[PDB]
Amino acid sequence: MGRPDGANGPAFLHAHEKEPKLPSPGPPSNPKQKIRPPVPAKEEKPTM
Amino acid sequence: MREIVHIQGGQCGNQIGAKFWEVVSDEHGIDPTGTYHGDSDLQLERINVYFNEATGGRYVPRAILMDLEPGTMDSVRSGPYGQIFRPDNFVFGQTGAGNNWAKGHYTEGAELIDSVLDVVRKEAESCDCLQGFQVCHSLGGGTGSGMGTLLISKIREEYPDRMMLTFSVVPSPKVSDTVVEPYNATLSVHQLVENADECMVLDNEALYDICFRTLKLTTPTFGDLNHLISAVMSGITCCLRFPGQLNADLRKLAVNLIPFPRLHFFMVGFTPLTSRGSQQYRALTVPELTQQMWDAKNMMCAADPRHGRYLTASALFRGRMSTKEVDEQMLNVQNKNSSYFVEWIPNNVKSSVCDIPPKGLKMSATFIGNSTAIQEMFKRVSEQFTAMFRRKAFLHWYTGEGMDEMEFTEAESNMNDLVSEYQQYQDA
Ligand SMILES: Nc1nc2c(ncn2[C@@H]2O[C@H](COP(=O)(O)OP(=O)(O)O)[C@@H](O)[C@H]2O)c(=O)[nH]1
Repeated sequence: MGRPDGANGPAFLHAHEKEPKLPSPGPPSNPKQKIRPPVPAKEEKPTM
Repeated sequence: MREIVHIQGGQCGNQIGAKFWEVVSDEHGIDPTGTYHGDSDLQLERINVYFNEATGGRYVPRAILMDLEPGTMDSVRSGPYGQIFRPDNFVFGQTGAGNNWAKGHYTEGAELIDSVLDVVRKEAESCDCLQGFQVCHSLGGGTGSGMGTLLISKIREEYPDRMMLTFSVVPSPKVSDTVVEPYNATLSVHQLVENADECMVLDNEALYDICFRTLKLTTPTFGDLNHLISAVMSGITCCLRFPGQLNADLRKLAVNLIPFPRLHFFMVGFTPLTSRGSQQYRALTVPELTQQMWDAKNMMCAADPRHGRYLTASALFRGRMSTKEVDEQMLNVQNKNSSYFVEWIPNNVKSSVCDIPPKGLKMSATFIGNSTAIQEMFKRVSEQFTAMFRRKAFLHWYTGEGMDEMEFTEAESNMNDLVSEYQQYQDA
């Protein structure tokens, strides 16, 4: 259902009424928790 | 009497076990139907070393086929001599082994073991006087190396008196079927040292040369190499199955061979081997055999005995022949080439003979020799292991199965003390 009559009247349009705003560069909520372990550091030398 | 029981662990073990039973079944003249259709009474005399009577005079093998990936146990069931096995003696697993020694020895092994030991005892009691077990491994994969040695480390505590062989196929230095191959080797060697009385080492490389140089074969298929392995496995028990003017049971062949309980890595060679061209130029005499077997080419393992020093040796001849000629020949070898033999062993050969040759021949022979050049093998695998193990390459696969890192060092050092026993005993 529409709007009642006489209420679709034109309104004033300011400058930059519809302009997106970058929130900020910020650390996200969840890093998603990598499951795979890192590569060893090429100096473990377990062999004896 | 002197009953054996035969294991076949892994794809290789289940593929060369096909050929082994296609050789014996022909030797005792039993059709693929199983029924016996031979000629003499010499077949039925000592058939009970390998078979069991069944109704209507049919003999089934006392073999045990264990392998993951049932995709092989349809092949043996469809091969020509496949309808002879018992359907019970087929222990498979719908899961694969992944060429991983861990899961073959830790997870997927551990549930199949008892399901195999339930089988082995069902035919460890069928024997009158059990002689001992024998296995056909392949030290590359996971079924033959994981479930293989794990089965051994169980057989050893329930039958320590008896005698178990090992026809282990080892990895190759130049040919590399897989990448992880060094790991599956060392961790398996560390099992053979303590739970194996004898262990012949075979490599596909010497199997490829003998197939190209002597046999001059154009296309060596895998079904052709196993005609060599199955030729020597049948060549051991000729004394068990047939009369002979100097018979030698399997036990007396081990004591005369391994001086100390660890140096049980042998080296084999079959004779005679000849193309279909040189069957025109060759003479069937004993000096032909003993010349070809002592050669450094019949050594089915790719180690050169001219780098080491024979501790002991052997020879199992077949065919009505002179028992002096076979003694003076082996006597000459130790005297001419007297450097490749140790000093603290005065007479380091043993010589047997059987009156019954193979089915299609008239004279044959077979060689076993416990050299010290065998340490060249264990050096090669111990360079590639310590190469990629140093950086933990491909290690997360092994440790995911509950394994740890000490399980590697132990298995590595246990190869180092072993590679020096063969060295200190080799005083040039
Ligand atoms: N003489 C011979 N060697 C084989 C044969 N098939 C595989 N091998 C070797 O077996 C090695 C791997 O072991 P395999 O039995 O194939 O897999 P597994 O069941 O996990 O042990 C490879 O190096 C193959 O070359 C065969 O039919 N005859």
